[PDB]
Amino acid sequence: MIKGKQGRFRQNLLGKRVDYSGRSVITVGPYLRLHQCGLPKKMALELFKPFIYGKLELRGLATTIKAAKKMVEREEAVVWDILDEVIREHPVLLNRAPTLHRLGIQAFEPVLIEGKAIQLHPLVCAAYNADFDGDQMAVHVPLTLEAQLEARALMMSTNNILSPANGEPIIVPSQDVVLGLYYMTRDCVNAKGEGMVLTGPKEAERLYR
Amino acid sequence: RVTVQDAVEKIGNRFDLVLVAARRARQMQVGGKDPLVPEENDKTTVIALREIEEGLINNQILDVRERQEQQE
Amino acid sequence: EIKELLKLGDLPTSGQIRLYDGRTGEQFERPVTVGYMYMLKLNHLVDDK
Amino acid sequence: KPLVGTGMERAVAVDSGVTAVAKRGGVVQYVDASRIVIKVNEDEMYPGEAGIDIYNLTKYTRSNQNTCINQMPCVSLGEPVERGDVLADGPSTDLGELALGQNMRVAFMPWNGYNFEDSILVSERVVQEDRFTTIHIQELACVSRDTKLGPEEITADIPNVGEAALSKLDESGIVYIGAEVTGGDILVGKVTPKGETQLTPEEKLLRAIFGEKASDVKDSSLRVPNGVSGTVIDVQVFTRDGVEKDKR
Amino acid sequence: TEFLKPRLVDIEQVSSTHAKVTLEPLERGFGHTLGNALRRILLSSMPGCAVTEVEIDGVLHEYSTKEGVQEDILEILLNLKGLAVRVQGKDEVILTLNKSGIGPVTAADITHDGDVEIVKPQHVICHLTDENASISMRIKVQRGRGYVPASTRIPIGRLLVDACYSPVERIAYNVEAARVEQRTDLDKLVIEMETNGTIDPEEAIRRAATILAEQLEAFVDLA
Amino acid sequence: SVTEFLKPRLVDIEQVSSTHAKVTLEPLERGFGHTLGNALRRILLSSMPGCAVTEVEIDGVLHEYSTKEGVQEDILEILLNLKGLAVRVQGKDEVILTLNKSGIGPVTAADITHDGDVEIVKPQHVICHLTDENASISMRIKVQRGRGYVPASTRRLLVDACYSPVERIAYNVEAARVEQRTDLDKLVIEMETNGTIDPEEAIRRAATILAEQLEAFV
Ligand SMILES: [Mg+2]
Repeated sequence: MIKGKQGRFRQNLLGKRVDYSGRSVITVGPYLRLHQCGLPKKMALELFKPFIYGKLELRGLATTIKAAKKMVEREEAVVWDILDEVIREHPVLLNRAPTLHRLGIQAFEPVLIEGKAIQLHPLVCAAYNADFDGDQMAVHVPLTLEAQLEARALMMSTNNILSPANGEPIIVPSQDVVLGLYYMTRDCVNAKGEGMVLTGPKEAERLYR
Repeated sequence: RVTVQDAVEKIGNRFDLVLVAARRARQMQVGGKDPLVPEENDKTTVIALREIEEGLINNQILDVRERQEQQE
Repeated sequence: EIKELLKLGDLPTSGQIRLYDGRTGEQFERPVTVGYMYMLKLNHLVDDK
Repeated sequence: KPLVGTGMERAVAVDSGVTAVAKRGGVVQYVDASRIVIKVNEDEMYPGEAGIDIYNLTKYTRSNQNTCINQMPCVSLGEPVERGDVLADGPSTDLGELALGQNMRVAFMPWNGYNFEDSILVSERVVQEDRFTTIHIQELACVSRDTKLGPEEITADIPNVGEAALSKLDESGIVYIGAEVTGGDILVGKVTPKGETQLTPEEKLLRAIFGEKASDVKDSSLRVPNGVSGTVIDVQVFTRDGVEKDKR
Repeated sequence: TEFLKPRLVDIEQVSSTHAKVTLEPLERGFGHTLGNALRRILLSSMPGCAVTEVEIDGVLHEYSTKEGVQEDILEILLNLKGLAVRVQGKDEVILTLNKSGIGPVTAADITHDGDVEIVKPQHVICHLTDENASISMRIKVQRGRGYVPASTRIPIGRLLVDACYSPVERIAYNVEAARVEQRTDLDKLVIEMETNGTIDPEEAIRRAATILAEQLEAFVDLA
Repeated sequence: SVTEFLKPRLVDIEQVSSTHAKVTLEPLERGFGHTLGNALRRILLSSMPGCAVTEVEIDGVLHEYSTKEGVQEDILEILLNLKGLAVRVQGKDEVILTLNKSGIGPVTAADITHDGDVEIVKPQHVICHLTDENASISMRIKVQRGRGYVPASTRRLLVDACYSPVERIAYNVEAARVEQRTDLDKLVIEMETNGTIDPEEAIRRAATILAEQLEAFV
């Protein structure tokens, strides 16, 4: 009993199939802020299920718990509203497969999309190292209020601009954003609008548009 | 709330900040005692962090109030 | 040979065409490639993942 | 048909095996969605009783990775056919030529982010006209063993299930062909005889007298796995020798 | 300072399916604005009459196959989904088709009805090869917008087929110079629509104008 | 049924300060956000009736690249400052004013002559600055009425004419929610004007122009 793999010393180290888990293929997420993770509907109604039960029975939409279960499984329109309320601020933890870095368990806020693909802000695709060619990330949630405060304070994706090893940022524009910036500022010897004095930046954008 | 940098210096440690905010949030979730700042659909925990940043909530204040009501 | 084959159709020799941006209705400067890349659909389907 | 091949797609498709290649030339007497009959050319006829090929194409059946193996006929009625040609396209074949994916008019340009690392936009048209759409065919197998305390029963009678579940089943306990099942619906109505010897020796007394339960059976029906739709094609039944075949 | 209002000067039917309309007069800048707005609004927000449900007599479920018809059932549904019909008045309507005998099963032999009209009878639906083989089917049709697949909108012979409610398939707008008219800078906006014949150019352009006018009138008054 | 489309309910009119507004509309159907946003942007930026300074001349200068003694700034600097002047004029199509003055200190818009109908919306707007008492500034400024942006090259020094009162317009579309369908595009237009008119009335004018344009069809 104190030896081997079933030895109860080395038991909480082998690996535990944690609840409130998830998975999905990944998809780029422009239009997200830098602290938002687009989470699917079909997976966010099976992660925050008990939270939905709580906020549903408490609101009285279905007091008895079994009614709440049968309501969520009925896809009734009210459950979408309640789920939006519960995930209003309830950080989720997105974890890539090999978690070498300590950034590999960063945590985001959720915003609900349709379909089924855990969207992910582009800039934070570096620390994870994902490449959007089939990479799959797991979604855990913190239950206890202390764990919620941890996921919002110690791990939120907006409090880890600087990676542990090297001081300089690891939220660094990567592939298309830099090409866009490069194009947006380059000296062309002669082109339309050459030789003039417009105003501050506002009239410059007006001129370009 | 999005970042928590403002709360770091208020409770210098960044972990005692976590536990103090959790104390206040637990007080404000089922222990009644509504937040002293208005909410914007925010969860109780974010309101706790917000008030911590406002400076009107700290571990000393929570202990003082707990002792005061424990004398009752 | 590709240049000649394209030239048999009326399409430009470059292989690039000007593309308009659908959402606004302006022109993309820097003309862009457009062709027929025979794409697959590998069976890593999301709803099995 | 790929728009840019290499001249090897033809041979790969012909010799792969799933293309229903002819055997003797002649004329296509009678095409069909499930059979092609080829009148043999006179010269190639045997010494007796020629004029028959009856190429039994393969209508929809499951593959080893859930992809329909569907063979369609690619010959117009009456068209002559030469030996070793392609009478019926297989899965991913087009007049013989191998066709794995599909064309798609692409434009290499970085749009607003959505192709950031390697992502790929796709206009609704590609899904609207439905040119990428597979026909995965699953195979759920339900079995009826005989454990301790009597055999397993496949009867439609199941306790603790609403009339909705039994609405689409048949009397035997097996769903009808072409039943648009969904998540949670019972495919096969299976049950087990309520656990084992429990409680106390009074329970052994009951077993001696036999219990007093009309149900006397636990629910173990095999349902659709959660998250998959589907239209049942076929439901095969297999029987151990010495078991009388039931209604289904 | 005045803004010359536009008008639909001409609607020439170059072909049965696709056609071109001309807008005139337009002033500088307004050309591309209206052209893009009309292309964008036309390509999505239109009414159609695409088939929605099919019920073939001797077909149990979609993935089966009938007899005497080389086309599999799925190909039949594909072609029906490609079928184009012009339906007025009645919201939804049922059509019948019971062609028998060898040969094509083109839409022409679909059972006649009232205001329903098959725009393109030549479009093949399926084929018959066996003399004593008949394909009898009821085809439902409703009217809608955009795209509504089978699953979202969801007997056993009720074969659901994905909607494709849309009359237009390619909208292109060009802006060019008009006559002198004692005033230069007047833009002629030529809009060509490639439609499946169910909708005429004038009706489509006017409906697009109406929908955009309503959406923008929702902007006229603000708090 | 087909004619039905989700009409917006005007919600956000957030007017930051007095000229920078951030309007939002929702819920619109799939893609209407972009088409409305682009239409409004193009019509506002390109065609908006208004009046702006077009030509300016200095009494003692005829060359663009020169200077006036006692002036801390240079001619082009004054040209830019005048370009930033916001002025609304009565129904008179165009009119000429003068900036005759002499002294020491900044020279603002308020120093401009009223000239009856013409009223500068921002008198405190800064134009020039003199340092010597003997230095006297005298110059003529002509303002016309127009419906767009007129670069100088497209044309007695020339000032690019920004007739359109709207100074900036940026629209975004962000996915809103209605029950289940969650691809509806909440539009968000932030626009800022020179000050001759608030953003609300600017949006009203743009919408009315577009609606009148479409009127002939229906
Ligand atoms: Mg990878």
